[PDB]
Amino acid sequence: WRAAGAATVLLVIVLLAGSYLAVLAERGAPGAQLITYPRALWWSVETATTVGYGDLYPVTLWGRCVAVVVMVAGITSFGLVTAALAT
Amino acid sequence: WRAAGAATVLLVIVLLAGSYLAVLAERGAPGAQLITYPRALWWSVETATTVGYGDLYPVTLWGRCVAVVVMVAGITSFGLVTAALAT
Amino acid sequence: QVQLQQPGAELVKPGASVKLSCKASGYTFTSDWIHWVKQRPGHGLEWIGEIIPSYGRANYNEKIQKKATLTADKSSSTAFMQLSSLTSEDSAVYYCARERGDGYFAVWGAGTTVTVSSAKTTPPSVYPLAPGSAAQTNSMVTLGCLVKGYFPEPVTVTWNSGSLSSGVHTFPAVLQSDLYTLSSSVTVPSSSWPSETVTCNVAHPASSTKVDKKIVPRD
Amino acid sequence: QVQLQQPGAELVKPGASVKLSCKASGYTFTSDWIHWVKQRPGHGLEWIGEIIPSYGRANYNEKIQKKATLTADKSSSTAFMQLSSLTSEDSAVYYCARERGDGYFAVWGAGTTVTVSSAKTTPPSVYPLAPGSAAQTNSMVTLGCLVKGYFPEPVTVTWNSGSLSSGVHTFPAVLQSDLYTLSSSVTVPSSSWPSETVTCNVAHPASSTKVDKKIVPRD
Amino acid sequence: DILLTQSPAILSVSPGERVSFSCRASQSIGTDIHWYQQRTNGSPRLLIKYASESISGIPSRFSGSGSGTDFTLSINSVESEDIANYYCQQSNRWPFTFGSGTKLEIKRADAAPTVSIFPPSSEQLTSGGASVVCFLNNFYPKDINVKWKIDGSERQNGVLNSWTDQDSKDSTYSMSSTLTLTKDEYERHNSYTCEATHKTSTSPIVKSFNRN
Amino acid sequence: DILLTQSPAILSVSPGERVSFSCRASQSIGTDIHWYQQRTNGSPRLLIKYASESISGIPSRFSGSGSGTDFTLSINSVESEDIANYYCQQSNRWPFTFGSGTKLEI
Repeated sequence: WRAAGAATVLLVIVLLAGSYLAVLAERGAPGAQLITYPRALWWSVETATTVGYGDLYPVTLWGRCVAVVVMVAGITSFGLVTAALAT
Repeated sequence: WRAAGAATVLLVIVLLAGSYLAVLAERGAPGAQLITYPRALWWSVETATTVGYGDLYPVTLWGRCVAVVVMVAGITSFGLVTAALAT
Repeated sequence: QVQLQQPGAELVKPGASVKLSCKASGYTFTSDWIHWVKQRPGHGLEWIGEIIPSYGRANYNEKIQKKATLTADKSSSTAFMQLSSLTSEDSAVYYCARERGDGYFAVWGAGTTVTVSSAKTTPPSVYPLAPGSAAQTNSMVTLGCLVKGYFPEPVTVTWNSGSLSSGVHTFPAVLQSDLYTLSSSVTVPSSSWPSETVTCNVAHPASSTKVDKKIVPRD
Repeated sequence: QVQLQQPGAELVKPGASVKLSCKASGYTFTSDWIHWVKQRPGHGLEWIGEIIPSYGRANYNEKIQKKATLTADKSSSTAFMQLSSLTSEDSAVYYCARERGDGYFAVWGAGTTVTVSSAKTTPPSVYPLAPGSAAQTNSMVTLGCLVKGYFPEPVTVTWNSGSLSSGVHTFPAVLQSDLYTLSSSVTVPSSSWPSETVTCNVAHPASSTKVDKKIVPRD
Repeated sequence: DILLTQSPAILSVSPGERVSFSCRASQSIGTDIHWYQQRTNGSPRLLIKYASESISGIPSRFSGSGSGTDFTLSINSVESEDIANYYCQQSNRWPFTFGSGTKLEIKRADAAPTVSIFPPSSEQLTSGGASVVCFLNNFYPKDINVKWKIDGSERQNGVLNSWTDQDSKDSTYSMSSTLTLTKDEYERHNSYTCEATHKTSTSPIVKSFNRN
Repeated sequence: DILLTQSPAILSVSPGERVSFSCRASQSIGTDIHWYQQRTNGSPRLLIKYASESISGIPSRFSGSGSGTDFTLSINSVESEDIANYYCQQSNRWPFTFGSGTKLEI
């Protein structure tokens, strides 16, 4: 888990940090639906796993930025845990 | 297939188990469309492969949980079968 | 065979509660859901709630005041609906139905007529209806039976234990002085009666009674 | 304990500005947002804006002319709303409310009544209202207190420091010559008065005054 | 929740004619609509599932179509047995909901009522009660009037009437009229007569009997 | 921004009778609707959250239903203390908005 549990730690952070900067960046932009922590966390899980249904997504510049930060740190968190959870 | 067929076994379980806890968790939440086994299984395949169209998705807390369980056990089932079906 | 069996009727005094049952047979799957639907006289179908026996979870219609509590017994394959603190607004036929988890009600029970009233139960009196001595018969003859003084609804009237269905009319009951009354009509070829027997069978679920009355020509 | 504390009133001359405060207690989370809502007399609730204390960012209703500027002091757990260049259109009750980042206003402050006028502040004169000597008492007796010549609104009237709530009516104030006037009514069993004391407590936030007036039978 | 609108509430068709029931959903529900038939005093019965799928046991006469918000249940060449109430039900979103129902009415050829009068039974008289029953059977249209006469004089008290719904056997209607009297009241009168007035005839159809 | 329509503005009911307040959203907002009660000279008080969730401290008499664009707040057997103004509020999209309110008259 020096690689496995290691990624999880980083990930569950971004998730939380993401959901937060998400509602933070999103409120204010009329129409944004990414404006409440609870779901904002569901969005992040979607995003980080790349499933993205579209039920919720970012609509502001920095919003999109966090988003990009979540996707990236997630598409790899899951990556390292991949050559592990299966190795 | 000690790694290949091995993952398939685990996966086709989650799929079934998922679809089930899905309709189970979803019904009750007014508006949820993830309320019937048949499709609920299609949703799971979408989800587990990360395609997620959005035609159907979870809208309840535990619903989302199962979802997270399906994505994870799927993003890896497909992972191990990857360094196999191509190795 | 009957997939869902429900009792015919239940009389409940205002304020009291009652527990309806639905015994299921035939194939049973972990994905089956048992639904309950309410239908007031002359009105449409109203969804009450559902329960999944394999897990025991129940969901209810949010749009209406919650009168029901659903449970299920796996060993006896029976689903129950506890209705509490009833008023006349709760009087209606309550159906149970089975859904295989795929959205439609494949089969329905016969329904339980629930009557919320303070009045007491009363079995019906069944009287014969045979033509008068001066009545001229055609190629057909009409007979019947009068069912009066019963409470609460309903009563089921059949002819010759059900073997006689064609030419049968059972009129809606009329309520007078806390008691119902109705008649049933049957028409058979004039030549077959009285040579061939004609009997009406009256069942009154609420009183657990069922009586027969043979229709014979007047003295 | 009161989760959100707001001052009772603020008098502001047209064109001037005022800074409203909202002191919060109870659990505090990094995800809390403090909202401000405006409500004119006889009208509905209008959302003004919100601020997240943990970060300090504020958002405002785009549909209305921006009169407010929101800030927050973490050390004193106090949120502030600076309203500038006010006109009579800005006269209203301004509520602060707390949202745990999950969409609903879990709790609201009591609200601050802001009056935009050039008139000067004036404490109310509280007079007793006891029955005349020829009034016939029933099993109940009605007493009261007259509160006139105060400005601006509002005043809070309680009976026996609040211990007496049943049988109390406080009438809406009427405006005449830059001054308000209202009366409050209280009814207690005729036998209990004057044996048991009856006093009205009148608080006028704008003047920081609160006076008591014991109601005793006329000479 | 999804609102299902079924309009018109009543549909009148002639025998052998094609009929179409309408069901409109407040929002798009794909093809997640199911149709049920409910005859007088019967339980609902599934006719069509997922908008157009056939159910084994149901006559080929029945078919469904539509998707989105508008659906149709059709019957090719209606017959008496199709007389009943029809309901749509959706399963696209929770909770499942039902439409308010449409009744199928068939406009057949006029038919005069078959009138039968019956003297109270001896078993009933033995209990101190006497009911004289009259059947006005299988007539059409359903508009009809019944009049009672005792010893040639119109009687109104003690009379209770009941009308059936259109019959799924022959599209006709029937009515019962019951005159209840005490054994005593019944014993002091000779003839009892029931008269039926129906569109099919300018003259009433009368049936009588004497207590002797 | 989402417009919340509350009609009728005044609802008259007899004592002990069931009453239903209506709230319609200009677009679908799932179940992101919340109801508040405001008595004369009082501050708003949360009654129901997310269309149908109970709040501790509120009489069982109060219940909510609906999803999408149409919502309902119901009171089983109204009593004097229920006399007040009732407002709906949405949190599906920014900015949060309030309905115009319905007064209960007995």
